[PDB]
Amino acid sequence: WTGQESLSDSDPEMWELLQREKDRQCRGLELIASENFCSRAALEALGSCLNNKYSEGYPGKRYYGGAEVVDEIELLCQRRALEAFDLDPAQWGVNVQPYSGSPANLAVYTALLQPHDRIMGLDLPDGGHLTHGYMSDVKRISATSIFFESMPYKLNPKTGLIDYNQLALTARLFRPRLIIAGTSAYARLIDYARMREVCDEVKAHLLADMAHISGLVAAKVIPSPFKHADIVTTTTHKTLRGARSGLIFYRKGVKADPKEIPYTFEDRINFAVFPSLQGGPHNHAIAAVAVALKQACTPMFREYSLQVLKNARAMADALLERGYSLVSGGTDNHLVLVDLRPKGLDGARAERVLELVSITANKNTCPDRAITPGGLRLGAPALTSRQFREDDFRRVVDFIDEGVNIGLEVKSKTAKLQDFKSFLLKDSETSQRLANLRQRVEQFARAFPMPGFDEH
Amino acid sequence: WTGQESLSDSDPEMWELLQREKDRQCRGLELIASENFCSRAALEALGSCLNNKYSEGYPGKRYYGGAEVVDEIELLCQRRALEAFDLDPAQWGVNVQPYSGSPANLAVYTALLQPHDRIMGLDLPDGGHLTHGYMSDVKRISATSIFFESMPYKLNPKTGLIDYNQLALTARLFRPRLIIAGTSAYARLIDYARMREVCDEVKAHLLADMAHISGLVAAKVIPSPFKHADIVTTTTHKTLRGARSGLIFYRKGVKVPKTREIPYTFEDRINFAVFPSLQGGPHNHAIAAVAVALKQACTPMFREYSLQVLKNARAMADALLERGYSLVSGGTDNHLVLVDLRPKGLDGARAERVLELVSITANKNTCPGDRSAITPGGLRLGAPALTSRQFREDDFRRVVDFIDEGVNIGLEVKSKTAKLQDFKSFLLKDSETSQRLANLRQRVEQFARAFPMPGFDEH
Ligand SMILES: Nc1nc2ccn(CCCCc3ccc(C(=O)N[C@@H](CCC(=O)O)C(=O)O)c(F)c3)c2c(=O)[nH]1
Ligand SMILES: Nc1nc2ccn(CCCCc3ccc(C(=O)N[C@@H](CCC(=O)O)C(=O)O)c(F)c3)c2c(=O)[nH]1
Ligand SMILES: Cc1ncc(COP(=O)(O)O)c(CNCC(=O)O)c1O
Ligand SMILES: Cc1ncc(COP(=O)(O)O)c(CNCC(=O)O)c1O
Repeated sequence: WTGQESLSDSDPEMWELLQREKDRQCRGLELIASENFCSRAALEALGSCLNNKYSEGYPGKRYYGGAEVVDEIELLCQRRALEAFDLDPAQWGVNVQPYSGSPANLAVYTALLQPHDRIMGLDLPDGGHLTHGYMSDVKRISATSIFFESMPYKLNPKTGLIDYNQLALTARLFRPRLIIAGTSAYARLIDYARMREVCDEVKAHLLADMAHISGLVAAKVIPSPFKHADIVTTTTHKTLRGARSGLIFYRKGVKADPKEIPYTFEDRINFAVFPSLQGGPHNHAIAAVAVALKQACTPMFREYSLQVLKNARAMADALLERGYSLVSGGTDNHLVLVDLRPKGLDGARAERVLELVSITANKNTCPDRAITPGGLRLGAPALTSRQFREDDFRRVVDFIDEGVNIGLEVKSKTAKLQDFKSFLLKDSETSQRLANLRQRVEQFARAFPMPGFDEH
Repeated sequence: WTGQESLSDSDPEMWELLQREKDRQCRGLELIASENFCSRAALEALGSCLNNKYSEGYPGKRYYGGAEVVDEIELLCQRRALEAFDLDPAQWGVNVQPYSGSPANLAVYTALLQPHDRIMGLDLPDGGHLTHGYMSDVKRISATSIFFESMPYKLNPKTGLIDYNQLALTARLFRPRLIIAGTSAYARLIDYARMREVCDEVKAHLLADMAHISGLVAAKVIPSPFKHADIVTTTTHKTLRGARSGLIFYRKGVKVPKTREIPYTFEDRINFAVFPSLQGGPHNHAIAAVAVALKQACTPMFREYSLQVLKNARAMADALLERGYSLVSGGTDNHLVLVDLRPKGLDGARAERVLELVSITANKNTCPGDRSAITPGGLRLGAPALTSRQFREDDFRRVVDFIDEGVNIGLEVKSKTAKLQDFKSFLLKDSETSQRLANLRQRVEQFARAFPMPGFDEH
């Protein structure tokens, strides 16, 4: 044994699964708003020998030896992170050790708040993420709602946009210590200036979770939350097109003067990441993130982010011009909140019909009330990374419309949901129409190239 | 831009750093008991297209489309995890989504306990991990001591062993809901039966954190904690020789007395704590790499590796004893050795720095009878990393020879230096000391480069 044998030679069962998943991504229309195809450069660093190094601590303040190289890799990733978002190192610092977005947010709350302190985030059916403090009326869901006290703010159901007024009213009553200005299913731009006004009045922290729009902010394509927020959290995949990781941007320097009150975020943020919450940093992921952060400063990323908008706007217009209404009307970022209620089909079996035909999306709750949500959430960054353009996404919408029409035609002879999915696999007529649409769907997708490796 | 360009061509600055770290691992004597060299087969999965797949949920209960393949990968990883540790799927389940060991242990507490519920783990300077509830006299360190209330149990300093008697006493008074049987720096086997009796008495969950010893357990070269614990966590990048990830093993089936088969209620609570409570999207590339190394653990090659890991740690221990060094608990029964350097006049902080400068990576370790904090009197030395490089018993005796020279050099510097900052500065400025280190470093690196290295060739 050497440990240098190939995966195909040593573990062929796993290697086959790699090729199947690689073929599924190549043959399919990936429309999940949070997915993206990582570049081979970053994947080579993700599966590197950096996995072998225990480097707990921070550059200069580490606990082991032999960390001289990972210190430079972490510092480079920190430096590349600040300039992908045009930040002054004297005003902003970044932590690159969060394992993902969920751990990154939990580190922010642990750093700045005591247990049971109050947070306010956008509710989950209203577009906010789990880690913004989601608890239903029956059960505490996210640990952000267990270890901290959470009251959600909602959208205006007539407007489809964030009810900034109701937020401000409930904010002085609830008195949160931190408000999260970040979304997972929201097509408009967040008024960070209005968020900072609410935060300055109730004397809370303004955390911006830019996970979904991190690439659009890096490319100076949409307005940046760094102008108003004290702490910014992000995933490194999604629009940043990197490995699965997380980052925590914090403000450093002087804050305010009663007679130079400094910012006290850095030491708390860093201590919450390690040793409070996480153990050993994943240096292979940190390097893959630095690779993608370098690609974010390049002019091709500005052209890439600009293309994701145009194709998200094209997908929005194409869906409107086929009858589909969209929550908030259209989009301003990378995703489209489609409303399938004015069509007679939910978001549940509509996803199952599209999934059966190599089109990946997810059900999304629209401004209704169970297992059959309102519409779906369609994303552009994934396919745009295969040089999809406006005309390409118009075929995507038409391919989706055919799936919806089959979905409306299976609710024909089915009752609930199990009746639906069983018919799509049982009756020979429905399966062939789905299979026929699959060959045409997979044929259109395979033609575009795929970032990353070739067979895995 | 195609996203298919090599790292060397796309990012030469990062590619140089990847190669410098690769060279540092090839040329160094890596003795960090928690480090290992991951096989290239697992690294291929770790850096694959599985990084792109958002599949939040669990196989069969996924909230995403197109998760057909990653569900098979997770299912295979689960079956390989139970097979590697000889577990009946009717009485054991495993969650393969913890990002690391710390998120694995936090998920267990969140699943089974309420905020501020009580846990007991081995204190950190005694060999327990941070995530076992570590809290100093000044500050709550680990978040497991913030969201939950922790009281540590300690070693008997005269034996270096866990004071199971004092644990049983303090647990009757503290009344923990969960006790952690697992260590970061402990050279002996843990009495899981005694831990089970203490837990059964005070009605506490027995969590076994076998992170350091997992590879030894899977190879059945040391007693398995699964015969006694309710919950078992581990990292997958130590003696298991896989990518950095975590696992949570939990019991299933019947946990009666009057009348009434009481069931185990771990599966749903554990899975819910990982997702959606704590974590988000599972890292399928990590899950796949873990599955690859898990298949490697079932092979006769891995049992020979694990047996060699035991032989080499004992060889390192015997070689250290023969040279005048004292060991916590007088030896070892697993993969590491806790060297006490106080009876030689050099603290672990000074020895760690000198060894690091001659490409011998270890970490200082607190000895059971000390409180210098800034200058721990000991060192933790591990065998799994170099054993993967096909080191043998006499190869580790040669390692101890290089260690002995570094200690002697560090001893000479201490006599000519005052504080510790003067020590670290003397090792780089003093021409004679800088030269003596350079010769030892070169002899160490030449010896280490001759051995094979798992993984890729250049990165
Ligand atoms: N806008 C937004 N969009 C998306 C898309 C994916 N995600 C992230 C993945 C979300 C998956 C998820 C997990 C749990 C629940 C939940 O609420 N309850 C529990 C049990 C409740 C009970 O006991 O009744 C359950 O049913 O699983 C849930 F609604 C969703 C999000 C997100 O976070 N936000
Ligand atoms: N046996 C064991 N061994 C190892 C080896 C690595 N690890 C995991 C990494 C351990 C990292 C660590 C440990 C302690 C403190 C701490 O006590 N800090 C206090 C006092 C600081 C001071 O001396 O001034 C403070 O911050 O105030 C800390 F901050 C960070 C462990 C482990 O867990 N156990
Ligand atoms: C028992 C135990 N639990 C958890 C962890 C940490 O898991 P992650 O680092 O993957 O989060 C360690 C490693 N502790 C560091 C060391 O021994 O060097 C450990 O020994
Ligand atoms: C805004 C936001 N913040 C944090 C996270 C957490 O990231 P991880 O799952 O990598 O921990 C997500 C994931 N959102 C999943 C989705 O939108 O489909 C997110 O959308």
